[PDB]
Amino acid sequence: KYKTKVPSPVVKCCGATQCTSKPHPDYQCQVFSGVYPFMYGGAYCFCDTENTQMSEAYVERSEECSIDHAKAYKVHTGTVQAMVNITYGSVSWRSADV
Amino acid sequence: KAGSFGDLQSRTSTSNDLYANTNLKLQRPQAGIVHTPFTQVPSGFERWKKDKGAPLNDVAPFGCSIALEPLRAENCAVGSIPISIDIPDAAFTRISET
Amino acid sequence: KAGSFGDLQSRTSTSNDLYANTNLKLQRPQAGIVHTPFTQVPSGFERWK
Amino acid sequence: DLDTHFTQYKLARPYIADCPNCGHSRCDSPIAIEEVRGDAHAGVIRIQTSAMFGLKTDGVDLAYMSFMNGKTQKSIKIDNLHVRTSAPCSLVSHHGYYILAQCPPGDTVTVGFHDGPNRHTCTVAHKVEFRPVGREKYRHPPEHGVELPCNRYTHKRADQGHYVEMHQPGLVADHSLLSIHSAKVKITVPSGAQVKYYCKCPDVRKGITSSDHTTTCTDVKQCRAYLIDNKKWVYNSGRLPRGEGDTFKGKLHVPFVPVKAKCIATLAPEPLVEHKHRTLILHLHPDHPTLLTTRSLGSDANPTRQWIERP
Amino acid sequence: PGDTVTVGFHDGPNRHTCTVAHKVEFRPVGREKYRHPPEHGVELPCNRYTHK
Amino acid sequence: DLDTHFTQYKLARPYIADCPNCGHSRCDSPIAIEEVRGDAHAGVIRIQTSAMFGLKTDGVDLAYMSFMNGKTQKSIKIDNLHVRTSAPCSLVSHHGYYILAQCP
Ligand SMILES: *[C@@H]1O[C@H](CO)[C@@H](O)[C@H](O)[C@H]1NC(C)=O
Repeated sequence: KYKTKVPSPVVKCCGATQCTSKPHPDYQCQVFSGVYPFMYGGAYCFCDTENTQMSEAYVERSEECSIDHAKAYKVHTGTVQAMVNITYGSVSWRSADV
Repeated sequence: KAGSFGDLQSRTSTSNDLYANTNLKLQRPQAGIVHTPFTQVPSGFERWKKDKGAPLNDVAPFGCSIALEPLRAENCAVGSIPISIDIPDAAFTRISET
Repeated sequence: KAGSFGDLQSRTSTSNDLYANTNLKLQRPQAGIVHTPFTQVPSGFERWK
Repeated sequence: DLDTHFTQYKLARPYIADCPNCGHSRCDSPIAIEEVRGDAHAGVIRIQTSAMFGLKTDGVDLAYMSFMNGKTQKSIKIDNLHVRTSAPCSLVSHHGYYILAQCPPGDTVTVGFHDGPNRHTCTVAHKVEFRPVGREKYRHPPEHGVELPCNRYTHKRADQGHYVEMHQPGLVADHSLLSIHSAKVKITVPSGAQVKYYCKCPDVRKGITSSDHTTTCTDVKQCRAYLIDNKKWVYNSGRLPRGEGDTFKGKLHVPFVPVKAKCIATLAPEPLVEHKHRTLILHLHPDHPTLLTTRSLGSDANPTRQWIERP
Repeated sequence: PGDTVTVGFHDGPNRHTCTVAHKVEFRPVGREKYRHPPEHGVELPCNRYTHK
Repeated sequence: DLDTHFTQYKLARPYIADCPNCGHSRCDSPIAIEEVRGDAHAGVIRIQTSAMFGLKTDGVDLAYMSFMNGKTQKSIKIDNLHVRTSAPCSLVSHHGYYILAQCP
């Protein structure tokens, strides 16, 4: 199962920014213009529309991937082994892997 | 493919080169809110775990028992086994002595 | 028979001679715990209802 | 030792982030939920929040928690810290930013705490499912049964190879730093911090001040003020504005990492078996949806797979 | 959602409650049957009881 | 009279026994659940526990309960004694080892 990593967005007030490509799995980046975000302390930006938020996201392996994962294998002819238990005459049972 | 078994693939569980195929798409943030919304196809590994079906452990013919360490099929009752055993010469008693 | 209407039978509601047929099996206690686990077929009277 | 697990968390602070439901409406919450991990089997979920648990101003103390109250960080004893999905959840342990809980299925995850007369909660939409182990769909861990391997989030706070990044906080907008004063906007700077300001009145002004500054504008609405305080770092949260440059400052370990464990699964009642010529008759009386599978031991397995939900 | 509606309050050591049978349903607006208001999505017109 | 209903319960004590989900992890609980009776129609159930309700060391008092604290029996006034299944249950009455409640 995958995890999506989402870094802190870049909020540019009274200006604009641009997205760049990055070497991340399923990396996404987009700049949304005309934002007027608010924080606990009030309006974050001064300009009413000349502000942009650049969002980023990419896919990661989740923490569970270390224990909960499926392994895909190519299977070829290998070997055949057996455990054989043998007794004869007055000799008691003896066994070995063959 | 996204939402299917192989949407996320890694050559090994500790590699640093990950393949991911999900429709991860960044969505516009809600008005006045600083966050990074997105949509994505639900994990195909979780989907597969729901739709796995019967494992080989439950459908193998000839009564095979499937074990993993190492991967093997045990006690498959197929065919016959030629054998050759060299019995110690001390295990034999002469006819006139019996 | 267990799980069917007549799994539990008594001649009268106050009778001291009771017949019971359920697959009541004692299970091994969990490690370190003093208790009496068991498995049993759900009542056939409640099933009949 | 216990303090050895908080060496890096002591370098991070709690923060206020957007919460989709602060009671009845969206707000900026000091207990905002960042992530809910619910991939363990027996209903265990791990919740990441913006609040810090186990630390006080004087050091490590598992009975204390810390959260932001505006620009000021507050430290209190844990009081009625709770988690709810569809019904009250039992708390297992807590660690900086993280809560480990034992929850029933639900459509939401609610986390909150009390601070004297104050109540702080955050509810997010998240499908929490109970995942039974094995061939029986039980709805609560049984008292007894068959012990099977399962995936669980451990209760240990130890560093187990999983980390998250803590970054230099971005600009924190705070309009309370501004006052009209003598009909001329003044900027108040908290001790040890710097305040960036941006004013666009007839005299357009901007800059960073380390002490109380009076600008040329006469209306607070004409100015913006941002608090710069990098003495404590924060998680690389997707709900916080990013700083400028390379803001990465360190790593924080994830406490309650997923581990392999043994879970007790239910054990169905023994079937009644009747025999007829070349026929096996099974009378199945399940307690929970129980999976029945069969196969022939010949060259054609002819497998059968069905879930038995009723007798 | 629920099958009952319970209302109550405390008066010192006393607790006064009243429960009535009433089916409460969640009504997602739109063409998707979500079970709790989303954090993000498409904003659609809906019916609400005002807080005023 | 009410005292006549506790003449035999005055001779018994509470006990500590295994509870599969005592708190958040299996432990020996002083209020372990021995039986849940849920065959009544209108959602009313009867629960048998290891704790004693309605009895104190000084006599009968329905506002008090007794439980074992290790080897020592302690009698306390009932404080938020509660039952829940999927949501809070209304308590009807309590007596000795038994709790009567209406549950969803
Ligand atoms: C071999 O056979 C004897 C008798 O049948 C038995 O006691 C012994 O355990 C067997 N050995 C193995 C490895 O199964």
